[PDB]
Parts: sequence; structure tokens; C-alpha cells
Amino acid sequence: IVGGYTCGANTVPYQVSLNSGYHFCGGSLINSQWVVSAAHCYKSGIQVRLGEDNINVVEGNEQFISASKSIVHPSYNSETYNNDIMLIKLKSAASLNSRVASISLPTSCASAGTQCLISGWGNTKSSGTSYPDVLKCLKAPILSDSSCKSASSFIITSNMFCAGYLEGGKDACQGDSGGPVVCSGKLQGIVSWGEGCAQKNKPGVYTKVCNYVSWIKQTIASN
Ligand SMILES: O=C(C1CCN(c2ccncc2)CC1)N1CCN(S(=O)(=O)c2ccc3cc(Cl)ccc3c2)CC1
Ligand SMILES: [Ca+2]
Repeated sequence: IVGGYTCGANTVPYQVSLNSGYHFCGGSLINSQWVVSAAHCYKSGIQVRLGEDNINVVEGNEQFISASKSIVHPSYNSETYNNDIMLIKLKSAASLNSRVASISLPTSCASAGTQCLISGWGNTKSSGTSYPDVLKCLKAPILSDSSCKSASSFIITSNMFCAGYLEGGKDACQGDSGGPVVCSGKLQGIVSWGEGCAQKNKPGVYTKVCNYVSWIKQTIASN
């Protein structure tokens, strides 16, 4: 997160960290046994860390649970980033409380202008490199499809949406991938990709979760 602020310990109870010996991606707890993340974050031997704030210090509220099964969207295209979403089932159910809670799936897509909260442990500099140990937060508005497509050098599909600032300075970054974009108490997006970080005229591109609710529900119901 570039240009964001320290969220505050456990103020984002659904935020999870994907670990493979180190933090590499974010994710969202959608129920006691399932996590949603980005397909490009796929990797074998994933361990899900819940209730985290400082990812380098055990503070007492964490839950470390190995992934028993990962499911990349059937139509994920790594070349176009279309359908960049993945589901991860936990070997055992998480113990829900005030610091570990699930986020609701949306029943309708969010409209442009809506204010959303993006969070992650990603790089905090648009040029240099500096990874925080505590969770960073950022408030950002969903942009209109036209300005989104207009700003992007690549093709924006109907399964993506832009959020952020055209004036640069605030954006998600390397390490934030797979993380949540929550608006009005609903998970509306997944940190997917961008052309650099917080560059002027280059907003963040996110997976539009409202288009996958049916796939998500059917999948967890049958697995
Ligand atoms: O420009 C790129 C790729 C981004 C993905 N990509 C395409 C190509 C064709 N169609 C769609 C996407 C090819 C170029 N990168 C530079 C920025 N890095 S990053 O710093 O790790 C990064 C990762 C995720 C991000 C997510 C957001 Cl939401 C905003 C900035 C982000 C920046 C990722 C690769
Ligand atoms: Ca910790």
C-alpha cells in the first residue's frame, strides 16, 4: 500500500496473509473454512495466517492453518489476468472472534464513486522498496469503466474494475495482491494488477467479485 495509513491492530478482521516461508500475498476470510484470493497468487504449500498485524512478531491473536485444497478459477488466463480469483479451503475451521471474522460477499455490484477500503502488507514506495511489518490501509473510490479503460495500456475485461487516484500517490503494490477491497461491508474486489505502483494516470485494477458469487457459492458447497 502506497500512501496509505497504519490500519491499527486487528481493525480488519477478515484480512489474511498467505505464507510460504514468508508473506507473499493477501486474502480474505469468507467463512470459517474458506479464503478468497487472486489466482496469480497460486502456489503449493500455502499456509494461511489469520488475526495478523505485525507479520514478523507473534502478538497472541494469530491462527496459522495450512491449506488443504486450492481452486483456481476454471477460466483464469494468466496472460490477460481475466478471472483472477482463487479459493483456498483450510484444513481446519478457523476460530472466529473479534479479531478473526469473515467478510460478506456482495449481492449486487458497486457503482463508480463508492468509497472502499484496501489493505495489505505490500510495498509502500512507488519507486524504492520498503515493506511494512504491520497492516496498511487505504481509502479509495471505484472509478468509472471509461476512465478505467482510458487509463490502462492493457485490455480491461468485464471482470475487472479500477479504483484509486488518477493523480497518483495512493495505490496498492507488490505484496498486496489477493487482498480485499471492501465497500459498504461487502467484498467487492481482489487486488489483482497495475502498471507500476501509484503512478500518475495509472490506477489499480481489481477482480470484480460480484461476477463470481455464483461460482464461489457452488464451489464451497460442493467441496
Ligand atoms: O506492469 C506489470 C504487469 C501487470 C500485469 N500485466 C498485464 C498484461 C496484459 N493484461 C493485463 C495485465 C503485465 C504487466 N507489473 C509491474 C507492477 N508489478 S507490482 O509492483 O508487483 C504490482 C502488483 C499488483 C498491483 C495491484 C494493484 Cl491493484 C496496483 C498495483 C500493483 C502493482 C506487477 C507486474
Ligand atoms: Ca503476528
